[PDB]
Amino acid sequence: MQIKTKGDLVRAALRKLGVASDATLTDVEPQSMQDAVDDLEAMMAEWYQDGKGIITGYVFSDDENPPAEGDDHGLRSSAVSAVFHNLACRIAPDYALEATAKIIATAKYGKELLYKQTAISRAKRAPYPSRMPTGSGNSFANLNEWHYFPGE
Amino acid sequence: TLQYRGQFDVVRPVVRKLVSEMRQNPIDVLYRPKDGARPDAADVLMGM
Repeated sequence: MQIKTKGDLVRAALRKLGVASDATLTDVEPQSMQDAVDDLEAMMAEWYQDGKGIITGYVFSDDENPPAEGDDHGLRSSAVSAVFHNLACRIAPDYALEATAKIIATAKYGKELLYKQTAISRAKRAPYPSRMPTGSGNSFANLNEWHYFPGE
Repeated sequence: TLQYRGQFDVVRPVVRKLVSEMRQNPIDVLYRPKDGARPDAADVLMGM
């Protein structure tokens, strides 16, 4: 993937918004970088609710490193499109713009596809209740009676 | 992995009934003299 940093994500989001791209001859203003990076960090923190939300592998920049811009985002190749579409949708109101219908639809589709695999993983069935027997079919060889082994 | 395996018997009562029926009617050997032989030719063998 050519998109490898938060700066590239922000540039792609602005190009979707039609704010700062070569197709419009516009260059990115330096102060449109930091605000969009802060918006992206806030969005990713909101999604990754301390590990109980959407899992993406996004790397959260720390205080010690001075420049937040230019750090690797760490997202997998299948999350970049969703992340930058959502970023464009979120930062559109900054310029009093409105993300178009295609951008909004792509953002929704990307977020759903982002959480699809984690939803499959978390669709787990609870163990047997505390008042079941195992039946004579299971207990005829070892007198187990009241224990389901937590195999899988 | 372990799943519930019950045993809801429906054949054992029939087996018990048949066993009881066959137990209520004992069968044993009975030695009988042949045709033209002595009338009590089987008393000793029966006693043994």
